[PDB]
Amino acid sequence: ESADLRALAKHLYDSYIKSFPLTKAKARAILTGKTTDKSPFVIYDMNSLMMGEDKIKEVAIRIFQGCQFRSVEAVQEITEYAKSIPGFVNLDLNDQVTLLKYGVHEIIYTMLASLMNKDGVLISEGQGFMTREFLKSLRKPFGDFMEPKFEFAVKFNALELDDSDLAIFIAVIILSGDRPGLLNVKPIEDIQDNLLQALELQLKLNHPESSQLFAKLLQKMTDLRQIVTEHVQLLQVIKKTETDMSLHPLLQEIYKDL
Ligand SMILES: *c1ccc([N+](=O)[O-])cc1C(=O)Nc1ccccc1
Ligand SMILES: CCCCCCCCC(=O)O
Repeated sequence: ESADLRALAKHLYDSYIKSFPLTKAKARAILTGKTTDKSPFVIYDMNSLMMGEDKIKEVAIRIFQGCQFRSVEAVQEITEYAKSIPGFVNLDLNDQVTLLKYGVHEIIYTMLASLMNKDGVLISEGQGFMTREFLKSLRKPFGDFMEPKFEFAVKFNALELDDSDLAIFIAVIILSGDRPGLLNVKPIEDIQDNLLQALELQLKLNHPESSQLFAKLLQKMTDLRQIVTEHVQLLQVIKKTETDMSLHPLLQEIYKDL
C-alpha cells in the first residue's frame, strides 16, 4: 500500500531533521547569499584562516584535524539516524556495527554535498565557508583530500534532491546487505527493499518530471564507492607521512583496509 510507504517517508524525514542539525535546505539558504539572515565568513587564503578564529601547528594539518573532528560528529549523527530506521535496531548487533562501519563514509559524502557548490564548502555549522581553491592549494599530502568530493558533489547536486529525498536515500545506503561480513543478509534486504520502495514512491511524487531519477540516484552509488576507497588510501599515506599525527578512535575503528 502506497500509504504505508508515504508514512515511512514521513517517519525517516522527521527523524532526519532531528538527527542532522545542518540540513540541505539550511545549507542552500546560507550558500545562496541573498537570504542573508546570517552569511558565512569566507576562508580563501591563509590570511582569512586566521581571521576565521576572530569570528567563527601547521595550516593544512590543523585544517585536517578540524575536518577530522567534524567526521566524528557526523558519524555520531548518522549512528543516531540509523537507530530510527525501523528494523535496524533489531538486526544482529554485529551486523548493525558492520552496516555503520561501511555505510558511514558513503553517507558523509552524500551529505557533504549539501554543504558544497562548485566554489567551496560550508564549515562550522554553516558559520564559515572554505573555498575549493584554498583547499586544493594545501600541501601535497593534503592538497587533494577534498577535490574528488567537490567533483562528486557538483554531479550529485545536479539531481536537485531535497532533505526528504535524502532521508530515504541515506537509509537505503545503511541497509545494504553486500557489506563485507554480514552474518544475516536476508533481513537487511527486506528492510532495504522497503526503503527502496519508499524512495521509489518519494522520487516519483516529489519530482514528477525528473525521469528515471530513482535509477539515476542508485547509479550514483558507484561514485560514492570510489570516493571512499580513494579516501582511505590517502589516509594511510598521511599515517606514514606524519607518525606524530593522531586519528580519532571512532574513525580508526571504521578504518579497516582491504
Ligand atoms: C576530512 C579530512 C579527514 C577526514 N577523516 O580522517 O575521516 C574526514 C574529513 C571530512 O570529510 N570531514 C567532514 C565531514 C562532514 C562534514 C564536513 C567535514
Ligand atoms: C559542518 C561543520 C564542518 C566543520 C569542519 C571544518 C573543515 C570541514 C571540511 O573541510 O570539510
